[PDB]
Amino acid sequence: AQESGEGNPHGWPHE
Amino acid sequence: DLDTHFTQYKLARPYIADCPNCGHSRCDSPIAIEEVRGDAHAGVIRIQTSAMFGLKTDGVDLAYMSFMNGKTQKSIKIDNLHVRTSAPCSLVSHHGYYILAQCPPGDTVTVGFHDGPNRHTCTVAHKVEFRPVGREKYRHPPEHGVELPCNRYTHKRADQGHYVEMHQPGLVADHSLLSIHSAKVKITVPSGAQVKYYCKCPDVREGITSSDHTTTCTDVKQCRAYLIDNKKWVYNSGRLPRGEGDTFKGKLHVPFVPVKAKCIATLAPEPLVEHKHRTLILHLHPDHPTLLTTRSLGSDANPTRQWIERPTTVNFTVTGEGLEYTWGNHPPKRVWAQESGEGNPHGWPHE
Amino acid sequence: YEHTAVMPNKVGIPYKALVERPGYAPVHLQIQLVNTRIIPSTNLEYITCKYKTKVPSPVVKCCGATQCTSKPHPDYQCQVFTGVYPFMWGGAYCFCDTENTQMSEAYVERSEECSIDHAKAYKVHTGTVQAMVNITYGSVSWRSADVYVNGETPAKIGDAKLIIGPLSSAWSPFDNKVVVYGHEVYNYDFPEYGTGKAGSFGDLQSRTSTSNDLYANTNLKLQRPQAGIVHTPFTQAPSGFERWKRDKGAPLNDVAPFGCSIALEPLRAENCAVGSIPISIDIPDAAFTRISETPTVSDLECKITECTYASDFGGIATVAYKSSKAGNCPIHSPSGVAVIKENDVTLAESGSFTFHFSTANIHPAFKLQVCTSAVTCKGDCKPPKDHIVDYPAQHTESFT
Amino acid sequence: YEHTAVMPNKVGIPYKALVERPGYAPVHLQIQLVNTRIIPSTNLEYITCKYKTKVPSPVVKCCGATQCTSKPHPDYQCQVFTGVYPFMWGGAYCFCDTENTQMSEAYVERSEECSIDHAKAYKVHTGTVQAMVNITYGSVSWRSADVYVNGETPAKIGDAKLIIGPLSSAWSPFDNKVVVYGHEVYNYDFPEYGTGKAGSFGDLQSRTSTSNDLYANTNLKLQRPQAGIVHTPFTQAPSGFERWKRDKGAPLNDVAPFGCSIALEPLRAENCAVGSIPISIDIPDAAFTRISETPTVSDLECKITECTYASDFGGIATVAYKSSKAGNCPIHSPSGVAVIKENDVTLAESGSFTFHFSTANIHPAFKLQVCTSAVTCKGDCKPPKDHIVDYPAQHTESFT
Repeated sequence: AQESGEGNPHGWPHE
Repeated sequence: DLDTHFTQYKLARPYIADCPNCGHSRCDSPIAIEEVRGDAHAGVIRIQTSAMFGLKTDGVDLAYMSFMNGKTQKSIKIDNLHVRTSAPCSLVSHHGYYILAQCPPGDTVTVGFHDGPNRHTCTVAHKVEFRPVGREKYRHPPEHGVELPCNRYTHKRADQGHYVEMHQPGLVADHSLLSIHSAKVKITVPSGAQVKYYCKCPDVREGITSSDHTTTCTDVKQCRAYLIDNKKWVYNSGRLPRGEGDTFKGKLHVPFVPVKAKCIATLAPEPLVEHKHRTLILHLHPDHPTLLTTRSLGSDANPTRQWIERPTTVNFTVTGEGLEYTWGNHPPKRVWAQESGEGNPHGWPHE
Repeated sequence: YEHTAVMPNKVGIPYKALVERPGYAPVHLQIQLVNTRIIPSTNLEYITCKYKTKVPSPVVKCCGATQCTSKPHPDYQCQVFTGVYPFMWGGAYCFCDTENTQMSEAYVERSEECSIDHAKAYKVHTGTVQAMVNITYGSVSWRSADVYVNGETPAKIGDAKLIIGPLSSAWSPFDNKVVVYGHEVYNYDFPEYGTGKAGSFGDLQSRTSTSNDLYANTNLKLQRPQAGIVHTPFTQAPSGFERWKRDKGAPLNDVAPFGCSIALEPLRAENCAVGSIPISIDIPDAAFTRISETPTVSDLECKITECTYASDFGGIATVAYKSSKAGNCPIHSPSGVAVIKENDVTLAESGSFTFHFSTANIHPAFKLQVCTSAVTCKGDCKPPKDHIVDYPAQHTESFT
Repeated sequence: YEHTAVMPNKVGIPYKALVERPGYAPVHLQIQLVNTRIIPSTNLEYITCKYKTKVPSPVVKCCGATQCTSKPHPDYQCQVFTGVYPFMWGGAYCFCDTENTQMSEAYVERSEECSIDHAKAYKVHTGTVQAMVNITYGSVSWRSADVYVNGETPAKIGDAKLIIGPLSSAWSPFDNKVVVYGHEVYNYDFPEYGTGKAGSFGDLQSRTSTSNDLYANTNLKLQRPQAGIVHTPFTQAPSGFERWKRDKGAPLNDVAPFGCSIALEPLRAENCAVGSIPISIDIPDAAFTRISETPTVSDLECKITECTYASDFGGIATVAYKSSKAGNCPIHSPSGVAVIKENDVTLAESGSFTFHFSTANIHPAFKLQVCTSAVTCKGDCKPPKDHIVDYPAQHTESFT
C-alpha cells in the first residue's frame, strides 16, 4: 500500500 | 444416589462424536471431551464426555456406561471408562454427559479406553488450577495447608444452578443411521429424532426434513446422518453440529456446579508475622504463589504488592494506626503500631 | 456538652471519647467509627466470569447459500472452515465441491462459576450514603449501630441524638463503576451494559449468570480443525475473572486507600481505616453524671505502688486524688485520643485508686480527663508487646 | 466531505438543506424532523399521581392503648382515639364497656387513575442521549440517525454517524426533576425518593402506577370520630397531580425550549424545532451523489418562469445549466430560504432545466446550490400569500 487506514475519498488529496 | 435428575438422564441419550485430538489419525471415540472444568478448587474436576454415561437413559445405576457404537447404545460398566488428567483419576459420580472425578489439575485432560479397531483415546485442552479465589493460586490436589475460601464441587447432581444448551441438537455422523432406499442413501433416526438431511447431490435441508431424503445420491459418506434428539435432547457439543430448519426447546441442566464455601484447600507454609518497633519483620516461606500485599491502616493508605513464591524476609512499616498484611487468600491480618520493640519511658520510676 | 467527635472511620478501634463539660461532670463516650459503610444505589450491568465454550451446536449449512441462523440465546460466533470432509463415527456430513465447508459455531456462555462466586460489574448511581457509629457513654455500655447520612435518618439511633457524616468514605476509594469478585474488588469503568470490549474486563458481559442476551466474545476465535475431521478450536483470551485472582489487575481489598478489605459489595469498601465519620451528639443533660456526684477533681497526682502497662487494654496508673467532692468518675483522654477499658471508674478523695485505660504509649503518661481535670497519669509500669494485634486499641496514635 | 445542513429544525413542514461535498457531487436534503428523542441513562424514582384515600383496615387492638400494625404500604397516618363506643351492628367491637378506643388508620394508596392518565417523576441524567434528525435526502435516501453517549451502544444509526449541534434532542427541555400531567410536562422539583411530603408534586411516591408499597403523605389528616362513636374520619387535601395543573410550572408541550413538545415520556422531546440543526454527517460515498455526474458545475444562470410569494411549493424558474460533465445535480437553496422540492435537477452543457421550489416573495433572488455552483433565480412574478401555514419552508427566516 501507500494508503491504508480506512481511506480518504478525494475532494482534496487525502480528504 | 443413582437418580438425581431425570431432567438430564431420561431426556438425553448418548452419541458418538469426533475427538479433537487422538493421534490414531484422529479417532472418533464416544469420549470426545468438551467442557473440562477444573473450576472447583478442591482436587476435583468435572469432565464432559460426548456420551451420556450414568443411567443408560433409564432409572438404574451410575455404574453403567452407555455410549453409541452404531446408532445403538453399548451399555457396559462405568469402570471401563478411564478418566485421567495427569495421574489416573478416581471417579466420584457420573450424571448425564458429565462426570465428577478426583483428579490432579492439568492443562489438558486425557481420557481413553479401547474401542473400535484402535485404542480410541481422547484428549482436550482446558486451563485448570485449584487456585484459591483471592490473592493466591495453587496447583496440586489438597493434602496440606489450612482451608480458606475457594470453589469446590457439589457431590449433588440435581443442580439447576446452571444449565447448558441442549435445545434442538443435530448431527454427529453415525452412517449406521444412513440406510439405502434401494439405490439412494436414506436418513434414519437413532431411536426417534427429527433427522435433517442433505447429500452432495440436491435435497431439501430446511424445515423438518425427516420426511425428506436424497433421491439422487448413492454414496453414504457424503450425506448428513443426523440426530435432532427432541425427546432425548443431547449435549450440544462443537463436535455435534445443529439443525437449521427445526426448533425444539430442551435446555437441560448441569449436575456439577463449583460452589464457594470452605473448599478443601491449601495455605502456603506458615509465614512468621511478628511486629517489632513500627515494623512487621516477616520471615516468609511459601510453597504455592502467594500475593502478599498490605493496607496501611489509618488515615494511611500505603499498600504493597509482591508475589511471594520464594522464601524472603520482607518488611512492612506498620504505622501508628496500623498496617494490614494479606498473606494471599488467607484472610487479611492486622497489626497496630506504637512500637513493639518494648520500652518507651513515659511513666514515673518507682519499681 | 454536645460532644463532637471525629476519628478515622476505622473498624476495630474503640476510641473512647470524652464529653468535656463543667455544668455536669465530663462523661465518657466511645465514638468508635466501626466499619466503613458507603452503600449507594447501584445497577447490575453485567456479570463477568471465566468463559465456558458451551457450544450451542454448530448450525451447519455445508453447501450452497450458508446460514448459521439464530436460535435461543443470541450472539453466536460462527466461522466456515473448508479442507474438511468430516467424521464423527461415520462419513462426511459436509461434502460438496461447490463449497466443502463445515460451519463451526461456538459462543461464549456463562460458566457454572458465573452463578456463584463471580466477577460482577456495576454502573453505580450516586444514591445513598451510610455510616456505622458506636456511641458508648460513661453510664451506657455500648451500642454499635448503623446510621444513615443521606435524607433518611441522619438523626438519633441508640444513646444520645447523633448526627452522622458526611463520610470521607461516602463513595468507595474505587471508581464509580466497580467490579467485585469475591473478597477482591477490581475497579474498572465502562459506560453502561451492551456489547463490550474483548480481551479485557467485560469481554463476557452476560446480564446475569443464566441469560439469553449477552456479549459473547472473550476473544473467542474459531480456527481450522486440521486433518479433514471437524472439532471446534477455541482460541480465547483470559476473561475478567481469570484476570482478577491470578492474572489480577488491582486487588482493591489490598490497594484501596484507607485500610479497606472488601467482600461482595455494590460499591462499598468494608473495613477501611479512615473514611472518617464526624459524629456530633446532642446529649440531654440528664444522661450525664452530675459534677457533684463525681469528684470535681482536685489535688491531681498520679503515681503507682506497683504497675504493669498494656496498650490494648489493661494500662493502669494509681491516682492520689484528694478531690473537693467525691463520686463516680467517667474518664477519658479528651475526644477519642485514648482507649479506656472502662466507661466509668469511681475516684474519690484521699488515698490512691487505679483506673484502667490503654493508649498509644508503653507507660501511662497519657492525659486523662477524669470527670473534670486532665492529668498525665505517669507510673513506672512495665512495657507491653501488644501491637502485633489488629486495628488499634490505642486510638488514632498520639503518644509513645 | 460531510452532509452540510445549516438550515433550521422544524416539524410539519418538509424543509430542506443542501450537502456541500466537493469530492463527489452535492446532495439535496429534505430534513424532515418530526421524531426527536432524548433517552439518557436514567432512573425512575417514583410514579406520582394524586392520592386515593382507599381507607385501609386497621388492626385495632382496642382499649388499654391501641398499637398500629405495620401494613404492606409504608408510611401511614394512624391515630388512636378513645371516648368511642363502637357500633357496626348491635354494639361495641372493642373490649371496654364504653371506654373503647377506635384506632383510625388511613394511608394514601394508589388511585385507579394512577394506572392510566397519571404523572411520572424522573431524575434525568445523561448516559445514552440522542440527537435525532431524519433526513430523507431524496437525491439519495432516508436516514434517521441518532447520537449515543454510551459506547457499548452504536451511534451509527442512519447511513452512518450524524452529528447535530445545536442538538435536536440530546438535551432535555425539562429539568433534572420533572413532573408530568398528560400533555403538560412541568419541569419542576420533587423530593428525591422515599421522603416525600405534602407541598410538592411528588408528595405521593408510588414506585409503580398500581403498587403494593408507596410513600403516603399527601396531607392526609385523621381526626376524632364523630359523636363519641367509632369510624374513620379521613380529611384529605390536594396533592401532586391535582394541583400543579393551575399552580402549574412551564407546560412544555407548548413552552419547551428547543421548540419541542413533551408528554409522558421515558424522557423524549417530540416535535422539536430548535434554533437550527446544523447537521454534519460522517458518511461514505453512498450518501453523496458521485463526481462523475459533474466534477464542478460550470456556468448557469437562473430566472423565474413565474414564482410564489409564499413558502408553498409552486415557485418555478428555468435555469440555463451547464457543467464540466453532464449528469444529475441535487439542488436546494444553501440558506433554505427557498425550499426546493427537486431532489435532482439535470444539467447538460448550455441546456436549460426548470426546477421546483418554494420561495416567499415575488422576486425570488434565492441562491440555488446547484451541486457546486450557486445561482439567483430572480424575476417578477405574481404574489400568492398564505402565511399562517406551518413552520418555515424558508427556514432560517426573518424576512418578508
